[PDB]
Amino acid sequence: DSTECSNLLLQYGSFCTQLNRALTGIAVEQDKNTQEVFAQVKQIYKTPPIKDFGGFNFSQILPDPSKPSKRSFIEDLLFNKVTLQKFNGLTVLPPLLTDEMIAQYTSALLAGTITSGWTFGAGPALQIPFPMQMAYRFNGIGVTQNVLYENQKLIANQFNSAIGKIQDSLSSTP
Amino acid sequence: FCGKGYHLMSFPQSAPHGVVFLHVTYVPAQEKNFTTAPAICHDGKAHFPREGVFVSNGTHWFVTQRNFYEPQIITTDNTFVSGNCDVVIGIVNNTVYDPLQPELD
Amino acid sequence: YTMSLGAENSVAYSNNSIAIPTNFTISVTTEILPVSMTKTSVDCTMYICG
Repeated sequence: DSTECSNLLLQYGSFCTQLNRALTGIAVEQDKNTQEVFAQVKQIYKTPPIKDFGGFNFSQILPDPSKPSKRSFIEDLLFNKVTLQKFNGLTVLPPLLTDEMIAQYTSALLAGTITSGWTFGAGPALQIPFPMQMAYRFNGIGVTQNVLYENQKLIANQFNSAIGKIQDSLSSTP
Repeated sequence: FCGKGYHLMSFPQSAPHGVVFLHVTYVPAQEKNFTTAPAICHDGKAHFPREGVFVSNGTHWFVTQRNFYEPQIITTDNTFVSGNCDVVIGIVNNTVYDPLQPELD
Repeated sequence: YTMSLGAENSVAYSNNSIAIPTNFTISVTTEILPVSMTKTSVDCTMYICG
């Protein structure tokens, strides 16, 4: 707010418009970055209220309808670990996608891969029982279906325990 | 990577200072609900499909490929047998046709 | 207004239900990628002094 300074600044031409154009250019692509990572679903897919997935327990990755933004348990654990203005010219512009909408994106991406599998990324979302989804994903790595079906209860317990340890390794390890 | 759906093939087209790819993809459509089972019980043995899923039109059980509805009768050639019929949960009782018995008689 | 993230959809999931396509559509979609920009050069001495 110094007029004798701002008049002198015009003598340098168009540095000020270049700098603002560059910062606006890298502020728009910060929203493009989030859009191309999360906005990959045509529709908001939902999880069945009754959660019978053959023994698999996605309680710590699925949303909780009591928590802020209905964040999942691991998502809430993640938002409490990172938490560690305007004076003269500096102005932080808010992100276009609020954390609630990014959480809805990750809930839809996660509820479509549980119910429909990998089909909702290639067309119409086709439902399939989760145990049978695991069987065909076992086929993908070279193991036959019967290895999943005859060890289903062991496999579900291992998966649930592994999710539980992700929760612990995040809740404690700084 | 190359377009939405299952990639079939792509065609390049030159552009002033870039390239335009024409991604030809396969998009499934016109789906139908069905009933499935992990495996078929026959003679105290469990039968799993070699390549496909077990589906039923409400009355009869079929073996179809997983991306296109082409039901076929459950024979011992498009299934394989592994284990007894009490460990897989979701087994359904049904007949597995054999292409050797009819000729023998 | 507040953005709608998309149309709500619930997949009819159950422990013994599948959906299998009966037809298909062959779709062709474009994707444009820049590969090069204009080969320019400036004479530092001529630009500055002239």
